[PDB]
Amino acid sequence: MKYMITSKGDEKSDLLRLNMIAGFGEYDMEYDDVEPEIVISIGGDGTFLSAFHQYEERLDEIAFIGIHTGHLGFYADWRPAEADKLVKLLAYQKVSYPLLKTTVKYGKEATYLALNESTVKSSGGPFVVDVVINDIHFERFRGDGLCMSTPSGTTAYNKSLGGALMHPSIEAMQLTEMASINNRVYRTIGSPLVFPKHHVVSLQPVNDKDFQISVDHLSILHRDVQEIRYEVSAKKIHFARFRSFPFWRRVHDSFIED
Amino acid sequence: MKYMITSKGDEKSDLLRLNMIAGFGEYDMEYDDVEPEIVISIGGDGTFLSAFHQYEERLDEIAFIGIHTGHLGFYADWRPAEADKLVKLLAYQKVSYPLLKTTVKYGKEATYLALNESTVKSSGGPFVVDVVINDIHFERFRGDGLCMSTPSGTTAYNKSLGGALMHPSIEAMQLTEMASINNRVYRTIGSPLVFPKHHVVSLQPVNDKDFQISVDHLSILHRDVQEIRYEVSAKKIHFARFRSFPFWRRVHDSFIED
Amino acid sequence: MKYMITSKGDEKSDLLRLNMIAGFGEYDMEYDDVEPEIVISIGGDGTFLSAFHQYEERLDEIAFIGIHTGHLGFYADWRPAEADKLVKLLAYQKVSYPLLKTTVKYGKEATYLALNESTVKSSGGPFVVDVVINDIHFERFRGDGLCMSTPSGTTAYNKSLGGALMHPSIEAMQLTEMASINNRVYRTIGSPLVFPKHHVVSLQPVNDKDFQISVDHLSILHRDVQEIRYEVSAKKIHFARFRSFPFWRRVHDSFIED
Amino acid sequence: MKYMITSKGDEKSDLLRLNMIAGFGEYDMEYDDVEPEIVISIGGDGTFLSAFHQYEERLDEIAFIGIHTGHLGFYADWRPAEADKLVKLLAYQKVSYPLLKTTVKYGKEATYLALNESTVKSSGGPFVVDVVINDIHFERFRGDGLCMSTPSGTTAYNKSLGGALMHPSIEAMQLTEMASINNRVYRTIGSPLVFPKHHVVSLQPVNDKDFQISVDHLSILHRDVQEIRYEVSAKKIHFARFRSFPFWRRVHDSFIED
Ligand SMILES: C#CCOC[C@H]1O[C@@H](n2cnc3c(N)ncnc32)[C@H](O)[C@@H]1O
Ligand SMILES: C#CCOC[C@H]1O[C@@H](n2cnc3c(N)ncnc32)[C@H](O)[C@@H]1O
Ligand SMILES: C#CCOC[C@H]1O[C@@H](n2cnc3c(N)ncnc32)[C@H](O)[C@@H]1O
Ligand SMILES: C#CCOC[C@H]1O[C@@H](n2cnc3c(N)ncnc32)[C@H](O)[C@@H]1O
Ligand SMILES: C#CCOC[C@H]1O[C@@H](n2cnc3c(N)ncnc32)[C@H](O)[C@@H]1O
Ligand SMILES: C#CCOC[C@H]1O[C@@H](n2cnc3c(N)ncnc32)[C@H](O)[C@@H]1O
Ligand SMILES: C#CCOC[C@H]1O[C@@H](n2cnc3c(N)ncnc32)[C@H](O)[C@@H]1O
Ligand SMILES: C#CCOC[C@H]1O[C@@H](n2cnc3c(N)ncnc32)[C@H](O)[C@@H]1O
Repeated sequence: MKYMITSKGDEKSDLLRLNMIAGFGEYDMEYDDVEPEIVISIGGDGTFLSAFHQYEERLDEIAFIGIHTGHLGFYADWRPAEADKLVKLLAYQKVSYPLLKTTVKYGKEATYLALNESTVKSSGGPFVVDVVINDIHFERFRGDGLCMSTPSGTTAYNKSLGGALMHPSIEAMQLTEMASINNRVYRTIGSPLVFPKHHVVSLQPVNDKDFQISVDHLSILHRDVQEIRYEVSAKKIHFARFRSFPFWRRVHDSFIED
Repeated sequence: MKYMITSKGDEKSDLLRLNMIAGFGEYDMEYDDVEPEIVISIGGDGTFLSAFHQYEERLDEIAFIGIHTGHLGFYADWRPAEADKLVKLLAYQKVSYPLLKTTVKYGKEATYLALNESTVKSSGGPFVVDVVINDIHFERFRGDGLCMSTPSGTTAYNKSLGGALMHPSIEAMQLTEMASINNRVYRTIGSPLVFPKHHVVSLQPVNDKDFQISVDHLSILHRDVQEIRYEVSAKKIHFARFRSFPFWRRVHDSFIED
Repeated sequence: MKYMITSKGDEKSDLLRLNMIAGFGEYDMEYDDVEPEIVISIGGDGTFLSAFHQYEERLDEIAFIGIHTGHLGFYADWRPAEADKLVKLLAYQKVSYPLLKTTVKYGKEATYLALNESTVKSSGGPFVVDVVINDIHFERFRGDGLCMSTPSGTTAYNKSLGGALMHPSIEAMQLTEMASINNRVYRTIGSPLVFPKHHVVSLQPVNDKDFQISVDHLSILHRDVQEIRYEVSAKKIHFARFRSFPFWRRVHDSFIED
Repeated sequence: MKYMITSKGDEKSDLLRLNMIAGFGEYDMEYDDVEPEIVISIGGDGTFLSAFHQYEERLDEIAFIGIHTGHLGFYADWRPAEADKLVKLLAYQKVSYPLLKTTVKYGKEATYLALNESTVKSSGGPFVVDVVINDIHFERFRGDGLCMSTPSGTTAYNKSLGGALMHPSIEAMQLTEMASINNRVYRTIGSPLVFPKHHVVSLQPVNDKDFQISVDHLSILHRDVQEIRYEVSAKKIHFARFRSFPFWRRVHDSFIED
């Protein structure tokens, strides 16, 4: 089976990568980083996020596995000490999580896939956008910005913004406010909003049309924007699971105690 | 078709009820408040909640309609001025929202259905419970209490507790904290948690076993509790809709401006 | 010097109390629990709160010291192992913290002093009060209740309600909301409010006049209430300090890590 | 008496300015925008903030007045229709509000005065700083940034970040978090913190030393920062008041209803 390994690039992770490669060498396994069917990420969640984006064009052909040699490592299912057990075991059931499609339109159009979230802020200056849900104008948002999160993303930036944590079996996206202004004149919903598949949330500029748009902690300035459009993707990320590690246990281990 | 009308019981609502009855009298419609197939509620959300509980044993045989003569009236789809249009029109498509099943166990067992939410607080004294998700211990909660909300309930008590607003097509329940203690010694997740169908959240007492349990703003003291169990119900509430009034528009009208 | 010791009443605390008494026996110190000048509390913050209320009529004659044999123990300045050092040292500078005066009026009048906070909730049923600041109507509050905190109280219930932590050298009181309803019809400030000395906050009933009123975790049902009035007290609690233990370090130790 | 008028620069504000000048022409009043003793700002809060910074070197010689022709206008005490009454009346008691001193140090040093707040964010990349209160390390902050607010600033950016509203007679500054990360590994206080005069809060970089620093909505990139230091200023802003318009009424009018 074709596979590749990414590494955080520190000494621990590179050696672990070389060892697993040596170990895969004792089985019918081909190292191919062009068309892998298995992608192993060794490092933190940042490393895992990079792996996902490195291969976001072949998501339906790939199953991902994360090994943690980072700090928090929330998409990690394995400690390094378990690495040889993993090479053997891999020589399994697939689990799918929902993703977020962002469409950015100008005056052509670009689309992006997120595993955690997509956010919008201004290119400096006040941020003001009209929020339109399924063609119906919902609110005019004034403030720092907005965050649209996938279910697995809900434990990340979304969480820090007061969003709910959402089991990844729920096909949804969640919109949270960053520092909205609310007074006599200006009004937002305040609460996070959870949208199902097939709902489209569109942000439309009011004055300024330059925005800093992020997808999974890669941030780009987009100029001359006419619309930013959010929807649950039809595409999913697939994980190879070799044992039960339930989402809520993963949440417990990362936030309550481990 | 068999139908009945509940009323908030003020002058406006009683007269409106009598008028619709007179109007139904001109069609093939039988007033039956034992086995209605249509239940019309005239009043606020409190009136609607009472109607739902009056008939919670025949939910699959009934389609509800709310007319607002109350204050906020969030489950209302009609203004009173539109009442004659409604009797005629009713002489339609059905829409279903998810419900919450609460199981309370002692040392037998009682179950309750909620349209908005179920909450737990102590019978006076400190509230401390162990929160167990799918048999796995998740956290020990210290504080004022906990709230488990349906999707349509998310705009109610849940909202005031910092919960996310959740489109009612999502089959889920949402758990929010009321004033949790968080220090060096005590730790909760903080964030709201959204659970899918088939997940079971169980609250288990630590010391005290007396709790004040609410279902939709009816509150009862339960003694000698061993467990409180939450799960998305298999049962649904059915609304008769005669026109499009999308959930997010309903949210916009109630919170942003109407 | 006249002194007394209260104890949490577990074995650890009673023995520690007996030992300090024996130790004070070797100095010019008289045990007097009617007119102590020093009040030593051995236990948690609950024990300390009880000590304060036991002697709230002689606050200007007393200096308090807390020893922690409890759990969190936030008003504690000493670990038990340091107890003999304390008896000797005590054989010192005084530090004063602000207090909250609550006035409850009927149809006579009762006043209460709080070290942590005073809260108001309804006697069951919806809670609705008009909030009047310095005779000017500020808001109509709908929700679970309200909390008025002293500076030292800000790390307690206030904190769980989203209040700010306030250095106790600031002569102020802080009002926080418990689960306020906010929609098209109903509106509260949302934010905590910090009031200086000489500002009076008055809660006035709208319909129901029965309230559950708490002062430092002692809760009483008050009937036929016309007004609840809050103001920074002219009275202060005095601590004996034998070493520097700054408030922010105390906050750090209790919430960040110790 | 020497005076000057700033204007938002729209037609309404310029004409109003010219009219007041004409009106001052009928009294013993000299227009001097180098050494005014009275500074009238005609526009919104942005206009008022600019006026304050235009003259921040002569704050003890000046009394400010705001006229609102803007949108919200929170530092405004007058509607335009009242302008002639103001010129006459001005032909009064002074009110002082506290200010925030920010010190930025490199490897020399710059100081800034704020009327609303000072914030710190990173120059792109993760923001991580050590927060040191009075030389004692309090927390390591990971997240979007931090906001230090004056009392009058508490109704502004601070409010949107969950800060408490603070009566401006309280000599204090308030620190609020922007989107802090909190998990198994990383921990912040969460709550806003209110500091008295003479307390020093120092932010110290961990890795990156480039920060975007704002003072009252003027934002500058500072490079090679060793420390950012916050303290209640010894300087105050003075308002000329011609009538009672209490802070809490000002809050009520701006947030609850006017
Ligand atoms: C800014 C910054 C870095 O902080 C990001 C933190 O969130 C973590 N993280 C990334 N993705 C997720 C995620 N999906 N859930 C929870 N935590 C996450 C990441 O490991 C790191 O601890
Ligand atoms: C680095 C790293 C891990 O991935 C970056 C993740 O950091 C998360 N993040 C970024 N900024 C913040 C933030 N301020 N608080 C919490 N999480 C954050 C966000 O989810 C992003 O995908
Ligand atoms: C306590 C109390 C009364 O306040 C309840 C408020 O919430 C409203 N309410 C009830 N159910 C819902 C609901 N499901 N969504 C939004 N608002 C709701 C009710 O109409 C009233 O305005
Ligand atoms: C009366 C009425 C309408 O229904 C009562 C609803 O009030 C809501 N509720 C009760 N207490 C609060 C509260 N404190 N804040 C907001 N909503 C509340 C809750 O959802 C309950 O079902
Ligand atoms: C309900 C309940 C018991 O929880 C109260 C918690 O708050 C603690 N506590 C009491 N007073 C304060 C206080 N003033 N500051 C911080 N924590 C406090 C008390 O020790 C306990 O940990
Ligand atoms: C027991 C004990 C210590 O003192 C009780 C303190 O508990 C605090 N408290 C009560 N309920 C809560 C609560 N739900 N969350 C946090 N603190 C709370 C409150 O400050 C009260 O004075
Ligand atoms: C970003 C941006 C513009 O929004 C700033 C909003 O806050 C208002 N504002 C400025 N200063 C204050 C202030 N000190 N208090 C309340 N509101 C304020 C300003 O008028 C405007 O409505
Ligand atoms: C423009 C203008 C009025 O002054 C700018 C003020 O906007 C406030 N501000 C900036 N960003 C936000 C924001 N996101 N939310 C609320 N207030 C904000 C902040 O207090 C700043 O001083």
